[PDB]
Amino acid sequence: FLERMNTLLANGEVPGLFEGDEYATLMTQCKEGAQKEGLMLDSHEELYKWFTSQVIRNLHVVFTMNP
Amino acid sequence: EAVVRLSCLPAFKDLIAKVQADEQFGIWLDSSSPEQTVPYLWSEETPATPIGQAIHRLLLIQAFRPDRLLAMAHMFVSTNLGESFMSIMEQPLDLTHIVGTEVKPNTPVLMCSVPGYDASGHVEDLAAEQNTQITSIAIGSAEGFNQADKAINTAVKSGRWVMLKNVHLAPGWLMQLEKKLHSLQPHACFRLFLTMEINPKVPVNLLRAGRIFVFEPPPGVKANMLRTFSSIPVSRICKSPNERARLYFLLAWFHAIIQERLRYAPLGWSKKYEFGESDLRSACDTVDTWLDDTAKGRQNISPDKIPWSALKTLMAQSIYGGRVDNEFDQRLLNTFLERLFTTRSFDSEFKLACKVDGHKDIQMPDGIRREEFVQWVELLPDTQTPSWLGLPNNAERVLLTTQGVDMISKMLKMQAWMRTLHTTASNWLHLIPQTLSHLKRTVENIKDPLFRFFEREVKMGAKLLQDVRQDLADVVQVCEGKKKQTNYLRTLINELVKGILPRSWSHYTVPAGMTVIQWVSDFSERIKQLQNISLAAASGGAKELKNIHVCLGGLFVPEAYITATRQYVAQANSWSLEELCLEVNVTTSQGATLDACSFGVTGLKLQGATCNNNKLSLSNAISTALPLTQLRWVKQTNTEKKASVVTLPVYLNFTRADLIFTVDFEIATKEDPRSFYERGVAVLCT
Amino acid sequence: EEFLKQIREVWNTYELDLVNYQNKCRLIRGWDDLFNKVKEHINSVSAMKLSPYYKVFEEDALSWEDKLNRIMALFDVWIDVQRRWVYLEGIFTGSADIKHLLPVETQRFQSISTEFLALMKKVSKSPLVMDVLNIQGVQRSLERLADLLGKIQKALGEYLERERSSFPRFYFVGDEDLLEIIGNSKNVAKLQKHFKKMFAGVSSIILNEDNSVVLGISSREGEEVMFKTPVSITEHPKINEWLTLVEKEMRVTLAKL
Amino acid sequence: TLNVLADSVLMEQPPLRRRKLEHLITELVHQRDVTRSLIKSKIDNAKSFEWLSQMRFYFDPKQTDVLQQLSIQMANAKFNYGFEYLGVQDKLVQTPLTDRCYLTMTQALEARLGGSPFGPAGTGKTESVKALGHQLGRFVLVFNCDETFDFQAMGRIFVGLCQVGAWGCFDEFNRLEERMLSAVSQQVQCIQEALREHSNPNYDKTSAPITCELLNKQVKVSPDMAIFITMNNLPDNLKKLFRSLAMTKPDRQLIAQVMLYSQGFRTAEVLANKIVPFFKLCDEQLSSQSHYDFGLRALKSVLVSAGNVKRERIQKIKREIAENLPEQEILIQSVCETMVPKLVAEDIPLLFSLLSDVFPGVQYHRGEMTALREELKKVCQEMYLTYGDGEEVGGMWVEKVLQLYQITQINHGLMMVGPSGSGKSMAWRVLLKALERLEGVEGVAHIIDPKAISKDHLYGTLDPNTREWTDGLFTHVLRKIIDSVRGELQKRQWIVFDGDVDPEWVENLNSVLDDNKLLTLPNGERLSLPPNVRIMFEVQDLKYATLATVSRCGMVWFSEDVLSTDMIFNNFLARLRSIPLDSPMLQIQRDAATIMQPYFTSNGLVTKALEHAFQLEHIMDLTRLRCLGSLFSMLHQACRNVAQYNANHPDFPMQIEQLERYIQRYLVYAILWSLSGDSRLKMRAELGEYIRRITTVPLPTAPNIPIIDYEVSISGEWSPWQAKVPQIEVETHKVAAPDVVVPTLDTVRHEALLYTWLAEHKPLVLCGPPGSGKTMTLFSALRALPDMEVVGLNFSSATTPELLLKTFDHYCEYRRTPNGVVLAPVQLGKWLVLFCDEINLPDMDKYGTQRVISFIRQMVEHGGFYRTSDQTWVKLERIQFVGACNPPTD
Ligand SMILES: Nc1ncnc2c1ncn2[C@@H]1O[C@H](COP(=O)(O)OP(=O)(O)NP(=O)(O)O)[C@@H](O)[C@H]1O
Ligand SMILES: Nc1ncnc2c1ncn2[C@@H]1O[C@H](COP(=O)(O)OP(=O)(O)OP(=O)(O)O)[C@@H](O)[C@H]1O
Ligand SMILES: Nc1ncnc2c1ncn2[C@@H]1O[C@H](COP(=O)(O)OP(=O)(O)O)[C@@H](O)[C@H]1O
Repeated sequence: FLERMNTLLANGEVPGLFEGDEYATLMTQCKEGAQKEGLMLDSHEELYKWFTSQVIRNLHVVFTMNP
Repeated sequence: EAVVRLSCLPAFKDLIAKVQADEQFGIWLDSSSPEQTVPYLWSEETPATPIGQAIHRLLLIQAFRPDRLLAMAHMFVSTNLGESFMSIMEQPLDLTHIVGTEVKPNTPVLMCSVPGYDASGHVEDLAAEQNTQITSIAIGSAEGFNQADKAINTAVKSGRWVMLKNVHLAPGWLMQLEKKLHSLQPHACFRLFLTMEINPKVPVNLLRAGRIFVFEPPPGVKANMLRTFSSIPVSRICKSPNERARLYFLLAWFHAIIQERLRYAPLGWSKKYEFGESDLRSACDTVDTWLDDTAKGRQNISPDKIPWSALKTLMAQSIYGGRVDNEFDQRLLNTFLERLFTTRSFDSEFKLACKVDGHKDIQMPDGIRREEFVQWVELLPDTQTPSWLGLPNNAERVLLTTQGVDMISKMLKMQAWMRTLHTTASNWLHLIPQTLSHLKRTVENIKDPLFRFFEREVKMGAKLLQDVRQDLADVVQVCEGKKKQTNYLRTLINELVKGILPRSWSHYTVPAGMTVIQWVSDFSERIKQLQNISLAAASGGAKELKNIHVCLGGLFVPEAYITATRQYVAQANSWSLEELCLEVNVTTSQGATLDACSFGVTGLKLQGATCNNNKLSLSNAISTALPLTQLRWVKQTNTEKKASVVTLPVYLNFTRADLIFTVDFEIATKEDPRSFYERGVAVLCT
Repeated sequence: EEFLKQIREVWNTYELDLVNYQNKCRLIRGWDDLFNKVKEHINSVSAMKLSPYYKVFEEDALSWEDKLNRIMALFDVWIDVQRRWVYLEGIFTGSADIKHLLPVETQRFQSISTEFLALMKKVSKSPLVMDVLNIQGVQRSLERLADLLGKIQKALGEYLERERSSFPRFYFVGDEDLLEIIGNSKNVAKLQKHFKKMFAGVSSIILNEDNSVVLGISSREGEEVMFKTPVSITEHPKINEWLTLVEKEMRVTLAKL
Repeated sequence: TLNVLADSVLMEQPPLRRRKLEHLITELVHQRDVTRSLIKSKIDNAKSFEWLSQMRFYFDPKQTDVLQQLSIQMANAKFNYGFEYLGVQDKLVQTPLTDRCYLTMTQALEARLGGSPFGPAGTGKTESVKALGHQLGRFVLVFNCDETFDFQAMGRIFVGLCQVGAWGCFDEFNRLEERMLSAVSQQVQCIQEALREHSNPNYDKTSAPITCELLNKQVKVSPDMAIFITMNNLPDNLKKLFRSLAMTKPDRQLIAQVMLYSQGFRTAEVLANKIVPFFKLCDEQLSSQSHYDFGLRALKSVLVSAGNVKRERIQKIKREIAENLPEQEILIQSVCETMVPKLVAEDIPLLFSLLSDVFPGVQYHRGEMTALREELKKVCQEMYLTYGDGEEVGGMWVEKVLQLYQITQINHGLMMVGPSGSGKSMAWRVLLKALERLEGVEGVAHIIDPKAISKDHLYGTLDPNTREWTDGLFTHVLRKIIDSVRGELQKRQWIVFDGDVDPEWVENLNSVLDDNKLLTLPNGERLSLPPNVRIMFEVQDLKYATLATVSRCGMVWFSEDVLSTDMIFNNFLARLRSIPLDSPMLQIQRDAATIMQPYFTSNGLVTKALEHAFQLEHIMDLTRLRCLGSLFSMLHQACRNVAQYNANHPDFPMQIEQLERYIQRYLVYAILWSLSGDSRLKMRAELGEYIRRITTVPLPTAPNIPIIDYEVSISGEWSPWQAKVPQIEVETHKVAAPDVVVPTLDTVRHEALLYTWLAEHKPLVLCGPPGSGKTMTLFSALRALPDMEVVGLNFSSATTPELLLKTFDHYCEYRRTPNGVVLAPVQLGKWLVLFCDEINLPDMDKYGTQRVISFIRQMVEHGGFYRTSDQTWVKLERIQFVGACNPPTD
């Protein structure tokens, strides 16, 4: 459950989550979001980079412990 | 030491002058029952209550003559909670009232017996007197479970009782029975009895939900022999040549001996062997078969024609001897069998036991039929000393002493810890020496076996000392909470507060049930000895190692010391190890000079005998310390040892569980080696 | 509502995977995935049956639960029929002597296999799960398949117990080993790998040139004991009778030696 | 008769007749001992128990029934010989303990009880039971409890024991699991109750068959069967049904004497009296290791080997009566040949001291083997290795190679064990090529990592429904070898199992390592290992291997003492002088090696610096080969830098004086950055002071700045790193950006180190505390290079080599056109560098190893790996690994 938080914290993405049809669907919704923001299909790796940047500027995960 | 410890109390500060001034204290020490008349020794400013007098006398008995402590213990209760408190316990258990009232039909009655005993007789006889039937059932077989189920259902529906024998073989089904019994039982007269053996596999819930009854076999040779004769059917004894009956008596007597010697586990049998009813039945079958084979007809057969060799060999190597592992217990069993089973046993002058109570002897009955032997059994006097079994009379005293400390342990086992843990750890750190270094591993004189052996000893001793000191420092740091506490340290602190030595600390052999305080004291002694060894090696080298009076008890692996000594003697003069045999000479001087082959050993303690001029003699007093033992390795001359020597074992601690080696001691001409064998004379390293 | 659509499209586009088995049929692979999907769908149907908005989709949820229950009840029998069918196919087709020893059971298995192969061709022609479920009398046929296979398996077990009783030393070898022993009776080469399990020191049998008479026995290290009166397999064709004769003659020749 | 047998056994006999002779000698010795003393002690009656106790045989051939012809009587117990053929079995030496065991066992059997020979393991309880069963000619089955137990076979086995009338002995009953033990005890109780009721005094004439309840059915119980339960207590069910017997101390002094007499030795008594205490001393004085075995079985093996050696010496003398041999010399030589290879280097002087103590004045001379010791020299010279004889540099390693050859000849299933950094792989590689050059038989070695693949991939899997068997790596290799479609027979095939050993992946390997040489696959197929195939276990510690696998394999122990530092230095210098880092480059390498030769001596600067760096504190455990290899790589980079400078200056190239200064300064710089290059600043400073104290090469004259902060320039002078630190001005919008790398002292020093260690493609791990910029520095250095493509893998706590495999599938491709399958990046000319942060974080399994770490080790050391798709060895090119991880103490 942990060390997946650490990677998205140090970089902003977890590369192991997206593969195959999941990666293709993520690519599709990424290009749709690019159209919404005014961008285009461009490159698939570039769309993944756009997804990563949007995650690092938008996502804020909050996680709680007891001392 | 006991007086020194007791004088720490303010009421006993003048104990030393009190004991010196009194002159009847010496005769009081040797009295049969010191607890009856304890001299007024404690110093008190005001007269004390009788309970206080009992407490002070109990303390004195713990100091002087601890063996009577249990007896004194009884007196204390009688002086506090009233006389005849345990008197009902001595009276035979009248459990008919217990099964009538005070026991609900819901609560089962469990009858737990010591292994080798049966409890169904009492309940069966009470059923006979209370004219209520019981469906007695054995739970050995698979059909036994369903049979018990239908029987208990029928009896709870009608109002009868049920029996379930040897239920310790079905623990899970016992739990199921407890769950089933937890339901309401409509009838009130229904009673469920669980005859059973004391075994830890059984459920705790059943024990909690039922009334437990502990049954023991009564101690005494007479009681054991009567039980054996009652167990054997009469027809077996009164059949074939009449001598059979006598033989059975002999067997019975023998059995009783090797059972009653079991209660004295360290002195008399080394370990706690089973020697149960199965061995007795096998011996009975062997005697029956061999008597039938030798004497075809019913006519009486001459005592010399009895196959004595067959019985002796079969009951020394197949029955009663299969479970015997070490050589010396086998030798003792052979001595017993040869003493009893011989053609002399059929004479009127045969002595089953000699030296009993100093001069009295157990004369063998002059009988031919079973009834006379049974009558002789019933006429045995109650004053049965351990001298009947061949043990010295003081063994009983020793046994009582053991029970005494066990009792204390139980009181300790059944009785804010940071402060006391700190003070104990600090005291131990002040007690345990700081550090010894590996001043070893010299290229020159590596060939000396003692050098290598002491290198290994010093290495592993310093290693384990560093480990113990590190753990103790960790405990010190945590008791103030100056650092965190880990799982290993949690286990260590729990084991320390419970008073059991840590498992991570015991890297060498240890007596069972040893307290941490005694363990660390022996640690300090061993570290002092190893530091002396290192100092001698540094000062003189490898030569000085030979001329050291090393104690075997302190050394962690004494057999390795003996091996290294053998190698050292073999290397000098260029001998091979097979040709070196060990010779022990007891020297009075603690620092007597050693020749090229003698090595000094101190701390050896002889039990049951005293040595003078390398000659042994039997004595009542135990733990006769040997002044100095010279171990010599001489070239074997290939001769047969004379009949005036004994091969005494050398155990390491008082619990005779591990054997180090054997010593050939010459005995005085008056005694015989058989008496040495039966009395359990031995040498202890500690 | 959307989850119902997801379930509908999942089970309307689901296809049964088929893998070839010895160029005989195309058998179903992916039992674990299908079972997990069915169990998850059933649990979710029961879960949203508990929902407050369930009254709107009550009839659709009930119909879909009925469909899922039918699918589960079919496939839990289909997997058992599969495992049994491959087991009996392996044992009745890997040997040639199995026909003689159990002829009526072999005929029953031939019938059950013909029916199963017809069903397998039918499902192969339409691998969709809804099409498979809609085929006429699939559950009844599966029940008959399973019960006949269970009965023939019990008969096979009884026959193996009878063979064990006839020759006690067969109790040491396993069920598979004993099956290979009886099935490969004609070729003694496959028998010699089991002789080290039944007998004590015997590791092979020295036979005639045509493997007709058992000339003697041979231990593991090559020591040979020659029977004084050789036992003929051609006269006692049954494996148990001539094996018992071998053991008895071995004891007799040992005594004579 | 004994004299005739002893004369005959000395000659040459076929092995079967040899075994018959030894059995006859043992039985005749026992008979002589019985008659000489136990019967000649004034005994004159045939009914005296001194004679009835001995195992008597009575033959009545007139009886028609075969089972009734021979009667075996002992004490009052009578049995009929079962006449079950036993082949040729090992006969036990009848020690007095064995006689007592026989007496008690037949006494128990007569009373229809069972036998419980309890005692410590290794006293021969199961062997004694088997010998008793074979004496009466009964089939005996031994149910080993070493987790090879089950209900389904055990129930029917009990039914068979009841039916046919065989014997059943349990090797160690106490080791069974509690429920297993209880159920087996229930079945044993049923069987033994049936046996007990079979001899009812009122029902002695058994009219109705004696029956018992097993497998939920009635089973007839034959009167001749029995159950023996060997222990190490008995269950409460069986306490009243079994007779116990203590077998604690077997009489080794008599076993050794009897076997040495059977082997032909004429002084067996003295040799036994020497060799039993000697093995006791070997067990006690010597250090404790898992693989040592000084029990009775080892003594028996040593004695039979000594007999073989004496017979071979007799044959050699004859081809060139003969009873003047030094039998003690033969015994000690056999002991050495059997025990020295599996001894640690520390214990060898201890073993020889014990041998001198017990065998005084008897010396051991090893075999010369000058025929192969010359091919070893040639192969070592051709591999740029170091070879030496005896006390010379190389004696220990060559002796280890000779011992490996000896154990290879003796048996298959070798096990080379030694701490990481010893000459293990090189030893067997050199042995293989030397054998191929000597005998003319081509040697082929298959290197397999058992942990790189799962057990299913290693051995094959069966389809759960399709019932189709697909073979794994080892199974496919064995099948390919046995099929000989190419001619792998007549070629020495060595399946070396590089890696560690755990009781999981070797479960099917016990059946082939032992004398069976048979691999049993789950599908039913059986494979026989051909005689020209040896399976080697190249392991490191042998701490998580069961005794069953260890005892089945001959062993050679490779201590770190074997591979001395001079060996490593000589090999490095030879490779520098011979192998180019790519002729002018070779000339530069030779000049550099000539310059640094004085420092790479026995007591040179490098050795002293190493002995110092060992005492320091390092974040990871120091290994001699790790620092030595990093140093060698950095010197290779120094030579490359010299070549590059010469290329940049076509006129006036590097001169001898300037090259000498540059090489001496670079050597100190490389010692500083290789030894203690993974430590704190204080440790680096301490090592700098120490090397300053010893060395004579010029050092930076500044007494304030530690030398570690300095560097060596191409001109041959010490220059500060601070002068090479540039001043950068990042854009305002890019302050504290994820990718901005402001240069600093660390950023440039580690940059130079990274370039140096990536020139040789050596994988490296940037271990440092969290937040130190390890990944940032690594990415900057990697992406600064134009021909390097970087892929970042975050190793999670559940990371498996499947993540790696997916990585090469996504980024690389398989190409068949070379000699073997090649895994190469899709981009041409681009060296794919696999980034692995948190490389140590993946979890160790139950047996103290990491799966992905072992995969990386295999793919780095060998250059490739086996793919499970078709079980073939793909070779990696244009692929590097770079790692990063937090300190292990975290
Ligand atoms: N030379 C440098 N140039 C630029 N930024 C640097 C430099 N050294 C350190 N930093 C910064 O220091 C921080 C180091 O964090 P980071 O780059 O994530 O290293 P890290 O190895 O991933 N830490 P961790 O993975 O948890 O062990 C980042 O904010 C870097 O930008
Ligand atoms: N004479 C020599 N014999 C053996 N190795 C030598 C010799 N001279 C130098 N060496 C070096 O010693 C090393 C031997 O390593 P080897 O392959 O034997 O290790 P390994 O035990 O298989 O590895 P690991 O440490 O992973 O277990 C090599 O670096 C080799 O170059
Ligand atoms: N009396 C004996 N004479 C000769 N060899 C013996 C004797 N007892 C044991 N051995 C040897 O000891 C070895 C191991 O004994 P084993 O039966 O495995 O011990 P355990 O009973 O603990 O399993 C056997 O190979 C056997 O040859």
